Amino acid sequence: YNYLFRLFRKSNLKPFERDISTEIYQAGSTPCNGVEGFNCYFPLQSYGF
Amino acid sequence: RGWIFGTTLDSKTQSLLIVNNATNVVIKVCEFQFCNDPFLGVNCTFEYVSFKNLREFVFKNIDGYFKIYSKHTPINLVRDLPQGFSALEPLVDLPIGINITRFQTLLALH
Ligand SMILES: *[C@@H]1O[C@H](CO)[C@@H](O)[C@H](O)[C@H]1NC(C)=O
Ligand SMILES: *[C@@H]1O[C@H](CO)[C@@H](O)[C@H](O)[C@H]1NC(C)=O
Repeated sequence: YNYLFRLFRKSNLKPFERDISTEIYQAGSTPCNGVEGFNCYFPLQSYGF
Repeated sequence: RGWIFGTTLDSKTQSLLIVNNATNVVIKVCEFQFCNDPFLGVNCTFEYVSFKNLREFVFKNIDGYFKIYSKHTPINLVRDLPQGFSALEPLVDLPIGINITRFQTLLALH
């Protein structure tokens, strides 16, 4: 689990753009206020190789 | 003496700092605790080191490269920008990778 990828973002990267921000993604009708919750998720995932 | 570029300018996400100190130019991309309101006296991922004076600069940010052009000239009518033509020539082409949307300049103060 020492390797990760980003599953969620506001928009696609431009070519050679890079992003290490950890803002919670709002997936739907309820805003997140800086924490995970109902319709609210941390943007990174791990492969578990 | 220099400029700051980024989105937030708060080190929760990345920003580009450029500073001149008369002996050198110093350039950084970082997320350390910088100034609350930037000035000078009279968590990193890139780093580099090198009114009669009209100094002119151009900045642009394309496909992860940040590009700088400049020119220096005297101006005998010092009061405002001169009416004649002159061309700026390239300085540097930096692989900094930031989504820049906002910027600020840096001043020496008492
Ligand atoms: C260190 O960098 C990370 C982003 O890579 C940022 O979350 C954190 O706020 C930075 N530290 C400080 C003191 O801002
Ligand atoms: C300018 O910055 C460089 C890098 O930190 C340093 O070596 C140099 O001594 C500085 N010049 C002055 C006048 O402080």
